[PDB]
Amino acid sequence: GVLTQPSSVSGSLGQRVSITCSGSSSNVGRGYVSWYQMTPGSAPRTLIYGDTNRASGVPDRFSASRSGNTATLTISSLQAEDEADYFCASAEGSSSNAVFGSGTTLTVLGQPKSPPSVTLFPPSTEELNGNKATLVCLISDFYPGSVTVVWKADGSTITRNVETTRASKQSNSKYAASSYLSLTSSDWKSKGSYSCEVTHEGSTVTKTVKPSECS
Amino acid sequence: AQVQLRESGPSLVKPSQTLSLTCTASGSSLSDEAVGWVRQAPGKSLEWLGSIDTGGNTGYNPNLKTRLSITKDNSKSQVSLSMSSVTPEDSATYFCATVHQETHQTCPDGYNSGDDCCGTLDCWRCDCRASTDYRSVTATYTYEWYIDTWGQGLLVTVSSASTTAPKVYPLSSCCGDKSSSTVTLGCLVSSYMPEPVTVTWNSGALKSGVHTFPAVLQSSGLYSLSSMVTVPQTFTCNVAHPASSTKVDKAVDPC
Repeated sequence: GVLTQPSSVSGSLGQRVSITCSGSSSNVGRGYVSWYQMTPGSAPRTLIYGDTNRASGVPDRFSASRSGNTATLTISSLQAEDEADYFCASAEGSSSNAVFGSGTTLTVLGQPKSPPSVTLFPPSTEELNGNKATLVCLISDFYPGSVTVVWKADGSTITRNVETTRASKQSNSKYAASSYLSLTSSDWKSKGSYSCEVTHEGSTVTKTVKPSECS
Repeated sequence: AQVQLRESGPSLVKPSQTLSLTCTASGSSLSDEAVGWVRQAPGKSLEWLGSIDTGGNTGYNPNLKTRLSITKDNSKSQVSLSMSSVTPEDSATYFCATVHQETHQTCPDGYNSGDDCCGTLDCWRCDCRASTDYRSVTATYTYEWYIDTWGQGLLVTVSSASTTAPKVYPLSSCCGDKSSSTVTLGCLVSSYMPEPVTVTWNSGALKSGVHTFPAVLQSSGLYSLSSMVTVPQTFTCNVAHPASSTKVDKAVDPC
């Protein structure tokens, strides 16, 4: 990225926050600065053109200004929805050549905590027919976006062949993650129970499945 | 509604091949729209590629000029981008977009432009029947660019790596709690390469209560992901892997 933006900004629900965008006399200093919003798992959306003009259907909570080489985007009444990456841009030396800012991740603080919903799937018959067994632990609707996953078979902690994703922001600003335990079919059938334990903000949700009831 | 833009093209290309993408524009009220191309590499900022305007004039990012070509077929409302000799650094999400591109006449302070007296002058003051009376200067040219409407983006991996079609396994949570009011169904999309896969349920008839989780890169060096749906009816997950030209519609038995 060519134009300079802060990499991170934070504000609290309902408050006002400002993102700056710094260039040279030959891009931002000429004006006709634009701003774009990228909410993850989604196509970018145009917010501002011509330094200060809101694009069609952008709410009046979004406003922008330019002072010489520095453009500023202001978001009033911060909502959870406004968590996104924001980018400024400008023509550079022609109307068919454009530079972008380095991007700013906006975090909105004071959102309510949300415990994970946990779903534990046993291995499918079709997979077991191949002598593999994948246990799948699906974790959704948690805030904030930090969990630890532990697997147990019959009171033992399992660390071998566990693969746990990073937490990724859903569109609703809550988080999802998945954990996979890869076993042979012998390992699956040779235990009384497998458990997925999910800890979030000092609280643990455990779901259990029994080979004897699932095969 | 207004303009909708769909990128199409390959999800996987080998190093040093030519990358060719198509942008299809539908629902414009207008005969033609200026169309541009932008990419975002994983963990980088947006990068401008180039545009073609309604007159067929092309502009390119001067860093990528010798590698890029943009053509249009207005008969099919399509714009195409060719990028030659791609490397793994060209791995990115590619977006097409409608762009506004305009050159403005820029007058210094206390100078008027326009024919609202004078018409035959860029910048003027009457400080006047004819132009020779006015105090004038020549305009500077300011360039305006912005993207109006974005496409959905197309993920392109540039890699020597082989494709692997996913195995799709049906999942039921049932045996966890057989008296549950609801059942949670899912599909495990196992051991594929590269990204992406697209997952729907009942051919998109079932949208509400669907949660498709991001892929994990497993120790095998292959991706897996899962999709689930909670329901209080046959159930099918529809899994498309464009890189391998494979679709799997997997029946999931619901308890």
